[PDB]
Amino acid sequence: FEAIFGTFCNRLEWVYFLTSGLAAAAHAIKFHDLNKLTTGKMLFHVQVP
Amino acid sequence: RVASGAGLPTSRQTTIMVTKYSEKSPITIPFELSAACLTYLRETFEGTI
Repeated sequence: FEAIFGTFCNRLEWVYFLTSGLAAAAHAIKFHDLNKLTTGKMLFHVQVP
Repeated sequence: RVASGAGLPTSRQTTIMVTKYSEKSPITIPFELSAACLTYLRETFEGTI
């Protein structure tokens, strides 16, 4: 005679980016056309006193 | 037909029933679509412009 007592489920720890301290170092941007982008560039022009 | 003379040999028959058969001639032409075309046609993206 076999009895199956119960089925239990593991409660995983859901973690999100913006809730973490590492998110402070990151400016978070959502931009759907990223698949098109090849290389995003920023260029500065400075004059020394 | 024309009514003939005294006893000249002329045709008896009216309404000959010759039969015609159809001649077949199929025509063919291909048109093509690419995988990218189908991807951007049906699997529309809720993304940007």
